Amino acid sequence: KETAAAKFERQHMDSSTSSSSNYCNQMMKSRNLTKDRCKPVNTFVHESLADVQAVCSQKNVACKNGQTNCYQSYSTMSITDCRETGSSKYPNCAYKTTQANKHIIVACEGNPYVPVHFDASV
Repeated sequence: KETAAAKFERQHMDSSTSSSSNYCNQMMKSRNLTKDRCKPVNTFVHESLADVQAVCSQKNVACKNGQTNCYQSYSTMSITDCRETGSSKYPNCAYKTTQANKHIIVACEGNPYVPVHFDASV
């Protein structure tokens, strides 16, 4: 069985990189996000696990749903936004790769306190 922390890593972590217009389509599948349906939008953080995990001890901010356990990062991080195009229909999911440098906001919980949800990027 997969955990909240392990799922976040699976869905939003890609430290191996730091790309091409192929990225999203290739990543969204190899991460099993297009399994039972094409996920409308996702985000991959090209930073180290430690860097992302340290956000849980950074700027405490309100989550988009009202909860109080969200944290925003002091520094901007290298990320990638994947948006589902118009020429996209399951099982053939098409995503628009878009790189950027923005602060990230995540939901943290547990013992140890680690990110279990990616809330937004500002």
